[PDB]
Amino acid sequence: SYNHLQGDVRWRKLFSFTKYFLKIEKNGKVSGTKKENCPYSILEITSVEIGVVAVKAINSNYYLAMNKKGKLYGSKEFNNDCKLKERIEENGYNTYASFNWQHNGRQMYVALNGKGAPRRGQKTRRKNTSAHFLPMVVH
Amino acid sequence: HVRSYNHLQGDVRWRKLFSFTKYFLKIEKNGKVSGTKKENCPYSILEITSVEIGVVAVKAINSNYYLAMNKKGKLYGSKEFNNDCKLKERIEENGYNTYASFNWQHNGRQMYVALNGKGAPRRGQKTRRKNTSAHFLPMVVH
Repeated sequence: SYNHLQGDVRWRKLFSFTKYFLKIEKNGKVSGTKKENCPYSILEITSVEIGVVAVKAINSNYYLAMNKKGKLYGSKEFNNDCKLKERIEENGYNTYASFNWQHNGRQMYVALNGKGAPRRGQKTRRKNTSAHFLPMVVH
Repeated sequence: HVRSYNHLQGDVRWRKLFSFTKYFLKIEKNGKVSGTKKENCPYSILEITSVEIGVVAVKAINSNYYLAMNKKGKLYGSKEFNNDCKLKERIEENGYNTYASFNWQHNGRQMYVALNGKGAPRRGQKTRRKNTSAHFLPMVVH
């Protein structure tokens, strides 16, 4: 049984240009999967202010978060790590930066590497293919 | 220092192709090429086969058709492999893919496989590298 913050809700899968769907498993670990069918990849994205979202994995009940040190992790409770900057890019895809945390005046991104692992935020750049996401409507 | 490699061309790849217009590419029972929003349509399962460096053939497995475009720029399904089935597979800066006719250009400019907003096959000649319609992500099928 899931909840959301006050805001504009939409239901999506997030598929990286590294060709993984983002999921958070029952253990709160954040990974990619090739599985088009995976229920831990169904996300509720709610906009709470302009360009600011909280992304929750419905079927595990975790928020996609990133911490000061720049690790992706799953958070049971909403907190400041769960605020993300959603930038609708260029042509056809989105990026998700830490709202709260920078590295050397550089944004830190949610990214899935080529073997489907989460990246350490310090190593990520907006131009990266790992940090690009084609949202796909769930229903 | 010993390259290690992961995306070298050769081995077949079982994929769907997902347009940025938000449809999966299929070829029906009857060789008609279209997009679906359905995540589980068996006509959207493709076999992508490297024929030469820079060139692929795309085959809808469950209808036994190749994806093709003729000289007149018409995107169609083809039961036998021929030169209209040769496609330049190309990866753009942003990281999505384009598929263009190997043989057929128009105004010197190249012609792309493309699905529009209502997921209809686009007219060869009316496509541009730029176009959201002409961008795909392949997704793995198990």
